[PDB]
Amino acid sequence: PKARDQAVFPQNGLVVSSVDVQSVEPVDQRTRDALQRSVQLAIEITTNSQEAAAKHEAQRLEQEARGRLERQKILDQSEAEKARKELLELEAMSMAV
Amino acid sequence: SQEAAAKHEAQRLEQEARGRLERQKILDQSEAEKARKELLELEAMSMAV
Amino acid sequence: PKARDQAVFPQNGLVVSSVDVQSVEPVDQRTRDALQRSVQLAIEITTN
Repeated sequence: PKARDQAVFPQNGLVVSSVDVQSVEPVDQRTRDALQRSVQLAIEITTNSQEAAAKHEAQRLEQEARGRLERQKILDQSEAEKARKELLELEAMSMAV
Repeated sequence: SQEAAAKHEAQRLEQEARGRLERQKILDQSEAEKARKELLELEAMSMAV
Repeated sequence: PKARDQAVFPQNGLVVSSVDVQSVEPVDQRTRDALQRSVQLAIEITTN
């Protein structure tokens, strides 16, 4: 015998019931306002997604972790310079020959 | 969560613990430099030959 | 027996129901305004 906000159901050997409470003038409007605002943020992130960023920034954050190392990437260069150095002395070694 | 962050920040906190070591990551580099040094003296050793 | 914002459907052995709430003077206009604004940003990114 459900009746508006009165959900009852006395089963053959079990009793089911449920009743809830909602809305209050000041908070009702504030609740609705909240709901409509979340849509805004959604559109906002959607716009940024339409532009580009996304994967690019993902890679940024990932690499910044490596950045905290001590500019990780510069290390990659130091060894590269080493390789360049190898060639320099080689140009001299071949010139020595 | 929709933007990104998440895993990225998780890794941050985890690594910061290692950071408190004394910039853990720099140590990883010092040894790497050692390896680079090994090559330098090798370029000199091979040049010595 | 649907009746405006009163969707009910007592199946042979199941009860279906649904009712919703929408619009409030200040926020209704603000909602509509939001909807029309998203189109602007769309045109903006389109121009670029």
